[PDB]
Amino acid sequence: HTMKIRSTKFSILNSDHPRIEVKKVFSLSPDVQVTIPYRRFKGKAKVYFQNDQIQGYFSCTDRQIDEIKISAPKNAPLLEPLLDICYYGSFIEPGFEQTFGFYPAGKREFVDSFFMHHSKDHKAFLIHMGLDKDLSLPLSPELNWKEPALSKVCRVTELD
Repeated sequence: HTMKIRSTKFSILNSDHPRIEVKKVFSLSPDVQVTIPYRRFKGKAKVYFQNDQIQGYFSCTDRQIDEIKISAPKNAPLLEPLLDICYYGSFIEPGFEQTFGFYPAGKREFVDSFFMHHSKDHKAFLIHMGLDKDLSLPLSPELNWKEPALSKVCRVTELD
């Protein structure tokens, strides 16, 4: 049932369809290509996640996150599990349909690149969700839980 990405555990609570594999082909030249498959959702899904003392669920439609609900310690840095969620759904680029600015050799490399790149700069997550003027929302743009800021990550709230 359960899957793991790095230290984050995932359990699908419900979903329209089983997860699908996309076999993405990158062309290096007319007669040389690299195929790097990735998994994603077709239609709707609601998925539980857990990483040590952080947990919650997200809802998505295809490759768009619709909401995330979280329980975590005050001031917890949520970058790591949030990138694990992003990987699990193929929610942000680069790393799925887009390369990191050079041709990838295969999946192992492409996964390592994803976590290096987006850990150094996670702006793709902020762009995916959007930023909100509603300062009552819990997630700061640096992805720290309940940190004050002049904007907050859209559609990320505390668990009921």
